[PDB]
Amino acid sequence: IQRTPKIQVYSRHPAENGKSNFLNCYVSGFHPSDIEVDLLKNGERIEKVEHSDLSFSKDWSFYLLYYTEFTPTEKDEYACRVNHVTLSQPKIVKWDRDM
Amino acid sequence: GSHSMRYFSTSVSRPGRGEPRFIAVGYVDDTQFVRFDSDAASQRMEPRAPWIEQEGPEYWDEETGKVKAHSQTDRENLRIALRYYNQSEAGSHTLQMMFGCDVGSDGRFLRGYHQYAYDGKDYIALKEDLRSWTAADMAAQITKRKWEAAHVAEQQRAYLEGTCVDGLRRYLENGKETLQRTDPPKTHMTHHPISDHEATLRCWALGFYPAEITLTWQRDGEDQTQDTELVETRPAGDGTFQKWAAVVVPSGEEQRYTCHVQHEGLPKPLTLRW
Amino acid sequence: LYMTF
Repeated sequence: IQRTPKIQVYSRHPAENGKSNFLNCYVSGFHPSDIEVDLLKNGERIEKVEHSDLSFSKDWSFYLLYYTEFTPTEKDEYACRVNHVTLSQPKIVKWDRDM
Repeated sequence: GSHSMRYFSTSVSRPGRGEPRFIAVGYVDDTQFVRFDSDAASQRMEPRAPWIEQEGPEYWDEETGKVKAHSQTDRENLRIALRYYNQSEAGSHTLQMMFGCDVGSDGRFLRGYHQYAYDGKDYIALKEDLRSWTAADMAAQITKRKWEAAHVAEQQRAYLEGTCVDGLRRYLENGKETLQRTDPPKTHMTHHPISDHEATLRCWALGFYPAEITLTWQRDGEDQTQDTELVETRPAGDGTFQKWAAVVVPSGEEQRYTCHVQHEGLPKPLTLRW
Repeated sequence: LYMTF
């Protein structure tokens, strides 16, 4: 079986410019477990990014949280880039402050 | 209310890369507490939650002993599976396992679980009666006959009724302040016009524990099910969870819509209206 | 608190 990841990118708190925060990329519902998830700042890969321990749901599909501390600004654009066997090219999901 | 404990484990074979990666994690309700990673330098079971570090090193010595044994079993199971399905050693394959127990609010045993998946599909599972096995295919039926003859179910029942339940009760009391807490959702609404005649209303639930929650949009009291956009509940990363739900409404009609929030930390359901 | 196929 092959299942493509569902992807959500979002901040731990509603974004306020200049206030420190956490940027999250949550990937779930995917199989198999080998996946690469990068957080991007204006297209550039953020260096220090941690992630939760591999776990899975009742239907056996995996989920992972990738996160980094960050301070939003009005100009900076953030995105999550997900690389998985089910995807012919990595999927890049842009951060929207209201989603 | 009710509570649960679950151990999850994944084994992924990597034939040219050396021996399979084994990762196990434990949970009480929605809170992760332990982890073990075979590729990690520690080679120990490690604490992931504040209330579990107070255990003595005999707990840890025993727990990493049992988890290390599990990684060896599931490694041999991966090879047995290759034979049963007559698969080549070229490919990477996955073996997942879950086990654990549920208890009521009085702490009594309710349910227990012992089950496996191979390459993302059900392989063999212990039934709710904890005496019988559900084999999902012909390969799993061989394992079933083997475990029926060896009376594997009786061992698991003893663990699941005795040791699992006692562990869960202890963690629940030791971690009473975090684990028996209930955090209600912090809620609000956003409003964005998408055109001349239409706008998006989004209803937010933030900072709630545990993860179970229901968000519903109504128009003049009529449930908007098919027309509601809904995201999967997602971790904030601090131990709480987030969710939102959105509808597209005609401009000027915003006041006809209500968002309803049900969570076990709320005294009564919340109704929000723009 | 934490035979083959």
